[PDB]
Amino acid sequence: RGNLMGKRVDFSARTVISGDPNLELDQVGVPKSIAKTLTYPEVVTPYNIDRLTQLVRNGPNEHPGAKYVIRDSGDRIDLRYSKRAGDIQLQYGWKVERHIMDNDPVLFNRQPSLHKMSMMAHRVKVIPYSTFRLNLSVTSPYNADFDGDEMNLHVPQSEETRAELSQL
Amino acid sequence: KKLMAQIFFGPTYYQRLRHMVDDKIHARARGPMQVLTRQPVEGRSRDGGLRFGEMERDCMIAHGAASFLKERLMEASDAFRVHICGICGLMTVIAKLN
Amino acid sequence: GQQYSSAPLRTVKEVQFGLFSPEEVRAISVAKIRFPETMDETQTRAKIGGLNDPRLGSIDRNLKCQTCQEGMNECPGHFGHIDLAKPVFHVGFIAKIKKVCECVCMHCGK
Amino acid sequence: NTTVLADEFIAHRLGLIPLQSMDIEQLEYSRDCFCEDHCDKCSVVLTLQAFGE
Amino acid sequence: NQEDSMIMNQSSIDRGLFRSLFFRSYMDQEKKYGMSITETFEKPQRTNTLRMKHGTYDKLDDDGLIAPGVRVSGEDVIIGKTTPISPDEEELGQRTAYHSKRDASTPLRSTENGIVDQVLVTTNQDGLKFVKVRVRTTKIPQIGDKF
Amino acid sequence: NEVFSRPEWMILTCLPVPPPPVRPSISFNESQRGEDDLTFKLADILKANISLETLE
Amino acid sequence: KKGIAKEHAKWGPAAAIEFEYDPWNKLKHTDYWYEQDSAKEWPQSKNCEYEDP
Amino acid sequence: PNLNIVLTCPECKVYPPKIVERFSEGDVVCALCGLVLSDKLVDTRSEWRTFNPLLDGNNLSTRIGKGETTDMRFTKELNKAQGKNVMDKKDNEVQAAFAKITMLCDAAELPKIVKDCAKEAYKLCHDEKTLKGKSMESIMAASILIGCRRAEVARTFKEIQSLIHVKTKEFGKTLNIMKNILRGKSQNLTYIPRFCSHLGLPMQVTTSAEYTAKKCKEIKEIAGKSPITIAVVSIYLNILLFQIPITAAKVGQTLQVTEGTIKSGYKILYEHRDKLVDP
Amino acid sequence: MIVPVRCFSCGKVVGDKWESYLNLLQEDELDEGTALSRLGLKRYCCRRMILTHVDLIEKFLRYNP
Amino acid sequence: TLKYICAECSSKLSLSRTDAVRCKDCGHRILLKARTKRLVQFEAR
Ligand SMILES: [Mg+2]
Ligand SMILES: [Zn+2]
Ligand SMILES: [Zn+2]
Ligand SMILES: [Zn+2]
Ligand SMILES: [Zn+2]
Ligand SMILES: [Zn+2]
Ligand SMILES: [Zn+2]
Ligand SMILES: [Zn+2]
Repeated sequence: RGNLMGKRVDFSARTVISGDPNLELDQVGVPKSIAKTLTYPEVVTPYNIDRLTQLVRNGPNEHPGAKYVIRDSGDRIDLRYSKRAGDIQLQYGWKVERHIMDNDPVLFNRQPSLHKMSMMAHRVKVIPYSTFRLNLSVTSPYNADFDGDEMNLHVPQSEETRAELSQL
Repeated sequence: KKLMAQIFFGPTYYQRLRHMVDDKIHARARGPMQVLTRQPVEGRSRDGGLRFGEMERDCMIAHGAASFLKERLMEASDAFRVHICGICGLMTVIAKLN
Repeated sequence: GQQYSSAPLRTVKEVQFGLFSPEEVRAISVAKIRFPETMDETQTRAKIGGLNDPRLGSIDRNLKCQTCQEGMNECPGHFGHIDLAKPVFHVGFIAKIKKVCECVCMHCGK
Repeated sequence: NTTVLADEFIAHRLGLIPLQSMDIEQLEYSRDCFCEDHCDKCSVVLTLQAFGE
Repeated sequence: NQEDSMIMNQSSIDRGLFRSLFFRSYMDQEKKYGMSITETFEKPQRTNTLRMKHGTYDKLDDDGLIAPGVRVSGEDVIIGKTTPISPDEEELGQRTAYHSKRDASTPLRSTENGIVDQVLVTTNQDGLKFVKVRVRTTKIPQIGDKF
Repeated sequence: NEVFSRPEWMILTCLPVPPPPVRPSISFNESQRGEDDLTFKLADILKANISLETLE
Repeated sequence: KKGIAKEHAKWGPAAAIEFEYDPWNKLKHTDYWYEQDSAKEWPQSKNCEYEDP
Repeated sequence: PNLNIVLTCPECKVYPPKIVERFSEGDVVCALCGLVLSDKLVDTRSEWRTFNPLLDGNNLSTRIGKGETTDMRFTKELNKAQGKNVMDKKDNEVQAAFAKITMLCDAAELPKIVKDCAKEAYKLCHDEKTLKGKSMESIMAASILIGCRRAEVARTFKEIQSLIHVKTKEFGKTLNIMKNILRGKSQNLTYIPRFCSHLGLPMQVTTSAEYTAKKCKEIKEIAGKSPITIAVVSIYLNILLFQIPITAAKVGQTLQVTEGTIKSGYKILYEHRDKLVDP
Repeated sequence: MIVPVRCFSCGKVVGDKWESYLNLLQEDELDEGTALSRLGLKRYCCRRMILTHVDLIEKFLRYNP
Repeated sequence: TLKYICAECSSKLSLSRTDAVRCKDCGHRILLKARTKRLVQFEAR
């Protein structure tokens, strides 16, 4: 029960959820600290070589940045202590792990979760403070109320599971 | 502009509880593992991850997403590589692959 | 993040459940484990031939686990054994064996 | 500070104290002045010394 | 305001409304196993101390403690304590080069921050020199706070 | 089934010993070392086995 | 240091600002709630002296 | 045979591992090129949460007691089986000796540090050849006195002698050869507050007898004649300097000191009264 | 505690009205509403401050430092 | 040496190392550490 059917997993965040009518139905407001803590490994492609290069040149401190690089050899270089080296140029076939920006679907859940509606994907909108902001048209399938209720947020780490998670 | 409906307005005694957001918000992305099961630890002070229990897996089966379940139960948690033998399916295969 | 292996990668299909034969236990094990002590007499390393010797697996990362080499994040483990001079019964089978004792003769074994 | 009150509490109470602000038009901001920290162009220095007799 | 939500005036918060103080006490104690090994409160040097945490040790004094009033943040060591080790006991990594001792300090919480309020040192029942620390932190009412 | 199960195999004669990857011991402060319960049970099996062999 | 009230409430020189308009309700901006009659429950404001019903 | 894993950076290879360990991320990284050296870091604090080599060694054992649902016949058969295997090891003397020493130390109201030092001393001696007997009483008394001398505590020979009848002489010989054992395995001031506690004297008389004890240790003449009499005559002078009355008979029958000895020391002490004044 | 500075709404300075307030209470023996009417407070937002204040600094000063 | 303060009588001890933990003139073993002599900057916000 505690090691096969279920388990404690990484790439998740738990905090108090609150309402925000200015947001959309499917979105969710994620705090900046959670967006900088969690990450997502993206594959370097000629379509986003300049953008990922900018994320590398920004640093892990800034939100539009990265955290770790993975060369094609299967080796991870941390951006921290990498500025002491000087320059890091990306090539085709690498995997740079960026922070959670906008338009990133992540699974949203609230225990005990007895519905299949209690776990639903959402589009990340980066907002300050520390509470998960969401629209009030989604609190009825979650059976939640804005009185100290915490929720869980899981992040997919692959493009295949992200697309399959967005289409289902 | 004046509001159309009058508002019930007056002082009221309130109290502040122990529950605060600064002692609740936490996120984990690749942290320390336990010594027994080599799984993410339990507790916010130990930099622990959230629990993907049985009901969550049952919901993932209800949605029909098997790739996200496999990734969540392998790469997102713990993934081990072992060698088994053809005649007997036990893990007695000594592997000296240097 | 583990080391690459040249063995063919396949999925796990059929799983067979069976009892462990003593001969197969002796064929899988590598050590006999005779000393009830944990570590060595010098209060360091391992007892070498005891409850937790380098012939089994190891932790603490720094140790190499003699018979797999590699590290603890790679070591599946290794099995020892205990050769008894008097046969004992298994708990989960005490009933079943008893039923067998009520299904077969106690002399000619028929 | 030997008071029974907290330090940042006293700093808060001092922060709530009003001051005179007439000729504040010709006092430049802290970010606008090119000096380091402060100078007689941005801020006014005050002090407090109290002792029970 | 929907679903038991409340809107609070910001100008009232800035003037000190529902602002509270939190006092966290970190108690540490040195012990002796078989008299041969004696834990000692001291400032660990980055040259001969093994297993030292990545936190900063500039806020510690000569006795291995932080004087009250020093602003501390997370991942900061409040009480420095070292344990004697044996050369032929582990010899892990660089233990055969540091020779001296092993770090075993008690730092502040990772997410916490504030100003050390009071620090006191006293011998307990069996005469072991223990030290208690108390750090204060004003928690301004935030959006995520409950009422 | 002959290839998998035998009534002779139901009676325990030799006992497998699992590696510490199953029962990870701890050495805390180099002077407070804790061993798992299965380790103590193996010690009991060894003391009882050697004792029985000595008495026999 | 100099600052406006947008940075902190301590830079607030003004206090309670009494804003009012249209004493005798003729612009039809508020529909008064009444249990029996609105003229017997709702009292008259001071500025009503400067106009007329 | 080797078995020593040493982490090095194949890209840097310019110096032995001068690395940093990131515990929050669970990695170890070279502090130069920033390249990680290992992922998935294990913890020592987390495995310790569920839970003595210095004394018990590497020996393991488990108790057998009665169960929730069991019979009293099986509990006796298992304990009698261990009673026949108790001769396989000669460690029954350590548990019984530590039990009786535990009873004596708990009877003397000594701290746990002196108990652990005495147990460690008895473990260092144990069963050697130079001991050659002493009927288990003298090694226990001498071990308690050794554990008292190691923990900076002060206990007179007449106190342990009042606890255990060790006949003094054989106690002195066993303590001497035991001290030789301790030297082969490589201060009267503390008595003043204890006797001041026996008499219930203020702190000024205690520190006054401290300065008087040190000064009398510096003046020479008589030197000591055992430090106990120097302590009792020092407290006697420091109490005859004030007005709290105890006389010589009460302090002689409470501290077990001869009146003629405290007067014999009070004579020359009164002769050296000049340089003993603190204020 | 020890007389809240300003007010928690309007923003008017009230800290200089405590000493007079008590002075009007212990000398003139007037009521609370009359004293608050003499201090110049015309809104209940201020009135709740002086009326509901629990001065605990007096019980804090009785401890030796 | 470092400056210490007594629990009850609040006297300046300033005892060095290897002097145990005990006040001089009185037997209160509670010894204060005293506040740092350097300035601490705060913000009124
Ligand atoms: Mg709720
Ligand atoms: Zn095989
Ligand atoms: Zn292995
Ligand atoms: Zn300036
Ligand atoms: Zn060889
Ligand atoms: Zn490197
Ligand atoms: Zn007001
Ligand atoms: Zn004092």
